[PDB]
Amino acid sequence: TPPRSPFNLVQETLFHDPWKLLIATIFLNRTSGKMAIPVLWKFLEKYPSAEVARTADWRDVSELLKPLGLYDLRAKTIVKFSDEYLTKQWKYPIELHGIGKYGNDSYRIFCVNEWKQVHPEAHKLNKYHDWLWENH
DNA sequence: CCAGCGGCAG
DNA sequence: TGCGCGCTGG
Repeated sequence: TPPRSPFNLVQETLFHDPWKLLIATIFLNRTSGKMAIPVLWKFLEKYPSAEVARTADWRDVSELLKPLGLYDLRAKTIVKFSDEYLTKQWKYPIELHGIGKYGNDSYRIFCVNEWKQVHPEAHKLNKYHDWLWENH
């Protein structure tokens, strides 16, 4: 279980559900966290699981993502990612549609106990990881 | 009521 | 290469 930290990372609240944590990383991509977080709550209220998100009509998701931008791109990504999350045989989420380095590094630091094996590039994640190494 | 900025899949 | 908004700054 990740310890108490001076950091403001949405991953620290979402880590028990890998899917929600990964969805947050999709919301945060090329988007202001100020915008992305309140919209992520609206999304999670309507789609609280991959089970329902994979059955969603991406155009419904898109309408919700409108003020964040990349709404069609991210809506189609979310639906497809959610389907792969439950149906593909994955060990690391980098194998899944729409997930890259950011989501993968977040998963290995927060959902699994592999923070030592990770080289984060995201500014906050990198400082958080520096704090783990310092306080190990 | 300006306008630059910020990696995934195809 | 397309994707996109509003925040940010002044």
